[PDB]
Amino acid sequence: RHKILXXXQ
Amino acid sequence: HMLSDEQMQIINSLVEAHHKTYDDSYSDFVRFRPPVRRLSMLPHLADLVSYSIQKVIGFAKMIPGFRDLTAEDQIALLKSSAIEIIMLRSNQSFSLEDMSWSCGGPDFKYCINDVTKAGHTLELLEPLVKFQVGLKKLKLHEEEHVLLMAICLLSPDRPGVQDHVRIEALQDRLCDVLQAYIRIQHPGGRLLYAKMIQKLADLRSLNEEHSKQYRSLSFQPEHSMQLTPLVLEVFGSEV
Ligand SMILES: C=C1/C(=C\C=C2/CCC[C@]3(C)[C@@H]([C@H](C)CCCC(C)(C)O)CC[C@@H]23)C[C@@H](O)C[C@@H]1O
Repeated sequence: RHKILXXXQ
Repeated sequence: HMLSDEQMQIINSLVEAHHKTYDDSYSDFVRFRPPVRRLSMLPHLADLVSYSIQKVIGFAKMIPGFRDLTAEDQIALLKSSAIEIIMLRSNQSFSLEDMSWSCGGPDFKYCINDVTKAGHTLELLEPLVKFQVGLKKLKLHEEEHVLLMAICLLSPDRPGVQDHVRIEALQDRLCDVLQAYIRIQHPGGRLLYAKMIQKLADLRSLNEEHSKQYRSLSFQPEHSMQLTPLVLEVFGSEV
């Protein structure tokens, strides 16, 4: 999952 | 055989970015889950890697040109190389006298047996230590150390990258700065630059071996629950 990787604003 | 003003500015901004994202006091390590010596070291080393991924992200956004890319390309490059940047940046704590990573007191000193207690085998750890020794023996300047990390992160040949020509141009811009730095700071130059590039080839196979062992660990619930959300996002297989 890329929920956290969305702190790339 | 001389660095332009913008080549020097790239060097200045990269070393400053590293100084801001690498804390030599390791004082944040006490907030990790405690080291313990069935995978008694996995909680602490997972927190260490998860914390280091944050630092790598911070370093990446201060690389000139990186934030100008798409968010998708930024994530694709970060996911593909995060483990390599961590192995690269970990050489600063690696010591040849003890063959270990020393981040302060003996509690935060990591030998190869500690990592065996995180679910990894010698097929990864022994090449990793050999990579650390060979990297240590090159005695890189910190300017060469941070340029290599930036070059590793901006590799166009990563899966999921869309704007390839834009990433390759920024990487070549950094390789040109690194080549000029070596030529000026060192006798000769072509030999050292060649081995630094070879170290990036070594990191590719180290990544490959770690991804296999991580996939085995992450599919066992008793171990996967000891990881962190950021680790599962970054090292996972999702899109
Ligand atoms: C983090 C960093 C440091 C050491 C890196 C190490 C030491 C212990 C074992 C490590 C973490 C390797 C492990 C095989 C990685 C496996 C993690 C996992 C269990 C999720 O598969 C990779 C790098 C090795 C400390 C400091 O230099 C900051 C740096 O930033």
